[PDB]
Amino acid sequence: DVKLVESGGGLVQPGGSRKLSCAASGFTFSSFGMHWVRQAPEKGLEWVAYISSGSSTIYYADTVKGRFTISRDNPKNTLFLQMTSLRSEDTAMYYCARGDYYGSRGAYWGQGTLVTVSAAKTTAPSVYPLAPVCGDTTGSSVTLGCLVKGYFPEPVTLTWNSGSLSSGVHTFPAVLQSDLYTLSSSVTVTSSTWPSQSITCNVAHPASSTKVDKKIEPRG
Amino acid sequence: QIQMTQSPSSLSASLGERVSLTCRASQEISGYLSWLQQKPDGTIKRLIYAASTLDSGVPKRFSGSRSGSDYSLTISSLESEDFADYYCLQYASSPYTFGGGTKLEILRADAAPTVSIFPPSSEQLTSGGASVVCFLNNFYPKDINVKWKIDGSERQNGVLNSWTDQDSKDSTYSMSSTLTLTKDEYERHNSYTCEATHKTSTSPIVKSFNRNEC
Ligand SMILES: CP(=O)(O)Oc1ccc([N+](=O)[O-])cc1
Ligand SMILES: [Zn+2]
Repeated sequence: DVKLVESGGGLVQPGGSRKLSCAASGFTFSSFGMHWVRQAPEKGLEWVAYISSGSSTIYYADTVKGRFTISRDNPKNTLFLQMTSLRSEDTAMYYCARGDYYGSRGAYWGQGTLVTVSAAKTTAPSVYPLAPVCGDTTGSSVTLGCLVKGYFPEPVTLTWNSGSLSSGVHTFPAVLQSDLYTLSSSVTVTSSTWPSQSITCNVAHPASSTKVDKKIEPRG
Repeated sequence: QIQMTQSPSSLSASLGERVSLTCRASQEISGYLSWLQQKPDGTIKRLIYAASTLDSGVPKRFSGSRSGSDYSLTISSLESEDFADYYCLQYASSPYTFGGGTKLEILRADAAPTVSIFPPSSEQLTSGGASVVCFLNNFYPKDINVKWKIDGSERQNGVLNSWTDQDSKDSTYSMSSTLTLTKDEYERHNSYTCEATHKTSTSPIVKSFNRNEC
């Protein structure tokens, strides 16, 4: 079955440039015109470029005219978007989508890749175990939490017991304060479970090669 | 640009209830309207195209229609899978414009939060900082007020809130209040209250620890 796979996201300093790839499979690439659609952190979808099957009709969003270059290598089933003069606004999730709705029948979007254009820098996070000591929640229930603060950029992977514990957990979305992110995840287990068992926060900030684990031990 | 004014911008409805999102295009598109559906996991899937042709797979309870320059998607009898974000797409003229969005949330029956206050971790303290995280779980509606109170006083400078999306199973929201302070100031006060006000009850669901010996 059809499947597009974007890939070229990263942290890019303003003014810099990045070149994304969108691999396609399950369809005669060479017959359809592709598109690139972006979506800003918490906003809508926004069309960006469109290249006809032959690469002989290209269109561009007013917002990207001139800075971006769209292209494809038909024999390698890959679409591309070369970016230039990456502003802050350029920050978003870059999905690739097959087009030519005119007759085509099927319609297929990608997963999206993320490109964050900041001046910031990378910054590994600190993981603080949130041992109850007052995590009330009912008494018959004992909630624990985990604090991941001071990282950049997104995303990070938090998990309760290397995956194992995956029920009763509420991971809250990240928030940018100053020029850093903070995220936390709560998780609930029955009184008995903790501390008879060991629940652990495993955080991994990909973009900075950071992987950590926190034994949520009682005390404070 | 051909503006696609989409509405409403969000709406809650109970299951089985019908809904009609609408897109008004500012120019003739001759029905080159399409309706996309973005699921919370990010995933995008087309539902209707050619302004009324359902895609292969899309349940026959979805139906596009057009009258004038007003295009409408009607979901009759809303089931769970329908909880998502919809976008209208007009592919008639070059600068391709999308509608604004509709965030369709599930109308659940009321549910008060489950506040649980957590004092600073000993590892953070030695870092110099001190954060008093305070989770408020499984409530509904989303509307929830949280006041932080270091000792007698209510404080603001330092709060870092972050709500969750409507949960997949219980359809309830969840929050995270995080007051940060320098170890210094934290250890120069004694009580800390995370008091939340929610439509479920009338009396502030208070949760407060306090430092001192142990
Ligand atoms: C006639 P054509 O398929 O190119 O119209 C489309 C253009 C853009 C698009 N998009 O998702 O960005 C989808 C369809
Ligand atoms: Zn269904």
